[PDB]
Amino acid sequence: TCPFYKKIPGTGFTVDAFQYGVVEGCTAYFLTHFHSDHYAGLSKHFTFPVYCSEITGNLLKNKLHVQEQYIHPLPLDTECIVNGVKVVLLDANHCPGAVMILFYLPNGTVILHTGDFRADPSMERSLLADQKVHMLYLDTTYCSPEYTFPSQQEVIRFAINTAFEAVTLNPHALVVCGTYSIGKEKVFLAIADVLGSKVGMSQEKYKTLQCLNIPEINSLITTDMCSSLVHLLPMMQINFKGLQSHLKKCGGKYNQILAFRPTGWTHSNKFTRIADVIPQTKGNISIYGIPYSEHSSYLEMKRFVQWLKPQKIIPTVNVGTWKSRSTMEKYFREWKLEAGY
Ligand code: NI
Repeated sequence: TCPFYKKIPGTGFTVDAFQYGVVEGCTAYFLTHFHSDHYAGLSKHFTFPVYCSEITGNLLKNKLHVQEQYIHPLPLDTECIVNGVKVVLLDANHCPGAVMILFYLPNGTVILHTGDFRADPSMERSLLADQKVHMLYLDTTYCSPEYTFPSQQEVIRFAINTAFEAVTLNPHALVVCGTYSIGKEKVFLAIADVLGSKVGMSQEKYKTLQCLNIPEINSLITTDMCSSLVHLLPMMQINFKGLQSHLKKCGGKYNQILAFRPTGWTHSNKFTRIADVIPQTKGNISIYGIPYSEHSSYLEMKRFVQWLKPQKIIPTVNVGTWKSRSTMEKYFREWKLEAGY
């Protein structure tokens, strides 16, 4: 049974609600992005209308084989009428194809559903600037002040400088980057660009990347591992055992691996500056954990919400415990008292 925070009142609509069977009253199923916790339940046998971005719709058709007649892609930043209700899709600054949804209810209520997002000041000049929002369905993944991390630009600068240093010292080092979903593609694309290489990967991952509308992608990626000195591997193989095994397969081309694990936040963030980050090393293998986030930090979240001044907030993440829910409600009331709405 579908929970309340996935239903849009006054409509036939749900958001990211594919794992509950046929939801009573639902005439259109929105999907904010192509991450498994959100698409859970979609397959080629789905027969209701799915509304989403063009990029999400490429992935539904090619990766999950959803039939074309049930895929309804909408352009961003454009007023669209769906089943008699005005909606707008906005870039969420999450993974490729990720959106926020603005719903203009027939009674005059305006609702914003952020999906998963990384709040940015640039959102304060989208179509959000123009009008008031009564209800906010908020990605609260890192809704606590201990959650700090650097800008994505600082993290990419660290990774580029680390990779270029290592490979210039040893032209025989291979760079490996972990992945387990879409998102965070800048990590491996920025490193391959500094090294003058294409990124090498499995056929399954190449196919996924080919759905993302990234400009000049055929110039940047390949399935020919032998021609590439930046390889992608599943995240589960980014450990000393899995990397050793991989280096065996490379036919004595390389004698060292430098590997990156983009994580979200980790508690080493509460002590260490990005500049000061060091790897774990075993012999000729080094592994860096880098804090590349596609979700708001606490401070970014707070800034966005204080600017928007919603009347009510409904969290969509960390909702399963009373301690989580009570923590989040306390921060929402602080933010409202400090800003005066
Ligand atoms: Ni996500």
